Amino acid sequence: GWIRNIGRYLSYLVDDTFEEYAYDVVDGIAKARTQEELLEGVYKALRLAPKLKKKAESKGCPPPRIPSPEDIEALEEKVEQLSNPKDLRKLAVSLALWAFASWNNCP
Amino acid sequence: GGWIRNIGRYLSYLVDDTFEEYAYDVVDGIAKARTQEELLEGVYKALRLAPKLKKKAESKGCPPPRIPSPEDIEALEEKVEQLSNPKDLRKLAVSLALWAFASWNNCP
Amino acid sequence: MYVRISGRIRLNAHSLNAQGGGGTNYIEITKTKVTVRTENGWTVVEVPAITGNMLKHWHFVGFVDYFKTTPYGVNLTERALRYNGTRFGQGETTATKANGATVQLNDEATIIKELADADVHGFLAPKTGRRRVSLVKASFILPTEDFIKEVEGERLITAIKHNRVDVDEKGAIGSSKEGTAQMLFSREYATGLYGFSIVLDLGLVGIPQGLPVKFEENQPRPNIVIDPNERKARIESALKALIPMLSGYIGANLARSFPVFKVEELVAIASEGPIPALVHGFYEDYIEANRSIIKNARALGFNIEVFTYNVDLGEDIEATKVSSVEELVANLVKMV
Amino acid sequence: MYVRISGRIRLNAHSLNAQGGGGTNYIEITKTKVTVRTENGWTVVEVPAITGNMLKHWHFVGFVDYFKTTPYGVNLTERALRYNGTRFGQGETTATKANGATVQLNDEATIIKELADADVHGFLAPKTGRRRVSLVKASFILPTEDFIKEVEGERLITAIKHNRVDVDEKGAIGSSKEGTAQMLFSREYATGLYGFSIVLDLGLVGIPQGLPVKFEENQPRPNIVIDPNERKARIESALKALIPMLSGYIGANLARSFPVFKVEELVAIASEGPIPALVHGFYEDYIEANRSIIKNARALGFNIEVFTYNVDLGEDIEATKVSSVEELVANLVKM
Amino acid sequence: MDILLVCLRFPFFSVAKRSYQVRTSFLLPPPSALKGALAKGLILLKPEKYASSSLDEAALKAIKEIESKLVDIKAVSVAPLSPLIRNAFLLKRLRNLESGSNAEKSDAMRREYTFTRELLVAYIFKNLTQEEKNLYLKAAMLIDVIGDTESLATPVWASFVKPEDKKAPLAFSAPYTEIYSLRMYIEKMRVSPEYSQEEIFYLPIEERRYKRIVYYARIYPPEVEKALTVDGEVLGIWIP
Repeated sequence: GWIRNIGRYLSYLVDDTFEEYAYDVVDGIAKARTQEELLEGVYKALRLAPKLKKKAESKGCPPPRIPSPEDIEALEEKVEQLSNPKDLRKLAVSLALWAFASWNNCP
Repeated sequence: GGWIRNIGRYLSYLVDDTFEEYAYDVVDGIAKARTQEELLEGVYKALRLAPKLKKKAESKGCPPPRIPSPEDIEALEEKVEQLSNPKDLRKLAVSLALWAFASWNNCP
Repeated sequence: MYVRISGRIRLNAHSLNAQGGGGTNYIEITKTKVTVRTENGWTVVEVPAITGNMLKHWHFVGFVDYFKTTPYGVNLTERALRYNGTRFGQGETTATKANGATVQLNDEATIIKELADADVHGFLAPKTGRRRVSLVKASFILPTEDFIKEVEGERLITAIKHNRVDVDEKGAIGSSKEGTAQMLFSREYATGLYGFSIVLDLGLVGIPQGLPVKFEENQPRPNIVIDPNERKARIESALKALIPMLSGYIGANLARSFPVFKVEELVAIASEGPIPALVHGFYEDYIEANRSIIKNARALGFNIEVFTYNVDLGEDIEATKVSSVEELVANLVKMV
Repeated sequence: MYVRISGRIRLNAHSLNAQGGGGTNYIEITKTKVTVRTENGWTVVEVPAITGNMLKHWHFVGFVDYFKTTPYGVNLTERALRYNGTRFGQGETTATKANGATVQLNDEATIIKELADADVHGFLAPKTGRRRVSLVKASFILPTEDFIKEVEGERLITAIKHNRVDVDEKGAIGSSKEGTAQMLFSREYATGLYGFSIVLDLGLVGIPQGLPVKFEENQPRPNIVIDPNERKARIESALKALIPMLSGYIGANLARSFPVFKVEELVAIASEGPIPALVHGFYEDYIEANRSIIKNARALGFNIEVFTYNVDLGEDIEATKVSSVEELVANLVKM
Repeated sequence: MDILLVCLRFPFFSVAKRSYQVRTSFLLPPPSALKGALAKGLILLKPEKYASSSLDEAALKAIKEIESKLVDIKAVSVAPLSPLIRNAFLLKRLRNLESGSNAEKSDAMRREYTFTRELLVAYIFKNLTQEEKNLYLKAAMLIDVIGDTESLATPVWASFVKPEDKKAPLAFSAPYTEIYSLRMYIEKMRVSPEYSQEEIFYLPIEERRYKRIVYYARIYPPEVEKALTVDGEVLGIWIP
């Protein structure tokens, strides 16, 4: 449900094979209480796409797959109705949990 | 509202590859829209680059970019006029700022 | 003399009391949970904080600094001169003075008579079993509740990464196989409005815990084991340790960060007797609670003296309009 | 006289009453299991709770500290001045006062006449019995069930790590082979809105346990073996000992933690005769329980004075507004 | 026959069994503690004739008088209407009653506390006089503590409501005599307080594997000829 594709991209900011070690964005998306800071944190996570692309290309392993624009609008289309923070926390921590999986990228 | 995606598609052209126009500052300024004034200013700076992308896309064998229609501009003006609360303004700005980075298939 | 201080401090761009080690990349700042309203039921949020151990250690540093210059500065542990807080660790029976003289950890009276740091800050001697509760107590430096409610969580945290330029003598930046250490490491820097509360129990200085009184004349005369001048000097040393405290010397990474301090407001009370603890500055309604506590304590028969900076308090009770921290400590030492 | 207090207090960043960790490098805060509804389900949660022994000891500390100021404060045990209080045992039949006077444990009357801690907080004399129960009792300190229901998830328990750096004679340091003291331990810090409840039966101070009344002249007058003046002094000291409890002076790790304390709400009832405790503050509906219990007690013919802080408790009941715990103590010391 | 019915709301209680070091808390309060709880109310409320020179003697006199007016020594029982659980605490309960160790010896001591929100305990009284019945109504309340001092128990309500002969499954505890005559729990609870005797009782709490801790439940033994009602819900109580 459009979580694996964004989850692996989020993991791309944590894997040891990519020596940039951006844990602040993962902490920010994980510790989200309402809509605005969650969207801001996911925007900061998604902003590092050129860095990851030009670092993977210079290394040799296949480039990371940025989330496709078809599942981008799903994020707001689902989170607009999440007024209650209790239900928001579910996905706010699920994304961070997916960001810490193995996700073998560069062989 | 349907115009957020329309303006995000245009904003994608300022960051995407095969265009050599790496305007990260304007996208970040739109994303960091504290007030409505500077949000509109950043949108204006992003729109000023329309002729450059429009000509370079056909100069490198790519479909012309989808510059937002005047209806989208009217909707944006209405939203800016009726939103005087930074609480909604921040998420409004982030909504169209997030679309800049994606796996858009601009050039087939 | 017993004194309590509580207030707020503005503080931005501070990497104080981090978690990770120096050699580990991405040094992380400490986090702590707090409970707030958010216009509904109770909710817990995780915010950067400074532990009370850090504050207590920097109070110890300031006290040692201000007690060295006194004529009784010889009466100090050799570890104190090194700012070493390990007071009588596990597996030792004797300690070394500042001048090199040895002291035996058999009784508390001689320990507190000859060693000043172990008297103000307490000590533990597991090998012998001796004890002394610290006279100074400190709380956490938590961001104030109304500030947290007012910012809706922009994380108050910036992870700034930077590197050293360790290079070979020939001018080549080698890899890990060469021996160079050109690597990037990240430090987390916090910001916001914080609250602090430290209590001092300087009325028991120079008095052994076991035998507070001796009853020489069938009356409770305190068991002052040291000279009154030494006890007094220890008192103003502990009181003057607050001057480097509320100036920017209660944090780590001072060489590269040096936190940007400005005390916003505070209240201090002292009555040379038993005193209720003030309300921590973390709460948004601590001014009214402190005003009520002061008023009821004074009406009950306590000789509370109150100095306030940048708070209106009650405007009807006798409170001194102090202008800064060092003026406050000057007023405190004028009432010894 | 006979007083009962129950309420809710906010305290965070505290490690009061931990497991000590005398053999392990990790110090665990206290925990207990609690059952609560989960919208048609009896779920169980592990939440920190301060034991009543801690509160009893800290109230004793406050009482012995406030009893020294009074001129009648000589009548105390030598243990009391050191915040001791083991209070004899199978091998001791002699009490040493603050001035060092031998006191026999033959009867409770002399024990309560010559000692003040033994009078209020009880004692035990295995040689001849003479058991005296504590006049002040305290309950545990649990977060309210409303808080537990509303948080559901979340840990509110932080394991914060502290080091003990020990620089050597020049600048060196060692881990475990140089004999120095350089370790890295951890402490558990809790938060939440807790509930407290204490019962003080101060009406029996100075009266021997075995002889509540003398009944010699055909009147059941109280058997006060001591002078009324220092009996009143003991009452005042015990009532003032409440002040250095609801301020942050309860628990452990006071030097490094000093919990961020703020009393939220409370209800207290005071009377000259035997009265029942109202309800613990852990329950969500404890305010209505207090209202019902005070109405029922007043219906049976009881003279109760009720003080409320940050709670309405209805309008029919003549309750006294309380600005702070010290206002309550000042109103109480009127008797 | 006016039967006393009182409800106690307490956080914890720590009345235990005979064991060294560990003091295993009783699953349900023993009858001796329950009867002493209101014997204290007797001695405090009207000490004109029930108070003597010795606290032990006065307590024993109150116990004898209160047991003279019960139908049986095994009369009082509790009703686990809320679920029950058991936790343990390592406290500094210094041991200095055993030979040696003087008075300055303190060691770790583990005490077990039982947690349940509320309980309903009923005392069986037989044709008590009205003039003393008012005092006994007053003594039903102010049941301050049960066993260990830190077991603060506040009686929310107390009343005298007749069973009026209904048929309901058993909810209040009962001795292990009628239960055998018609998920088994058997205990010994020392029917009478020991002063300077032991009977067998059934326990109507069963295990449920719902969470990590096993906690306690209801057994609802078979029908009993007598029953008692609270706020419209009927429960089973047995009397010889």
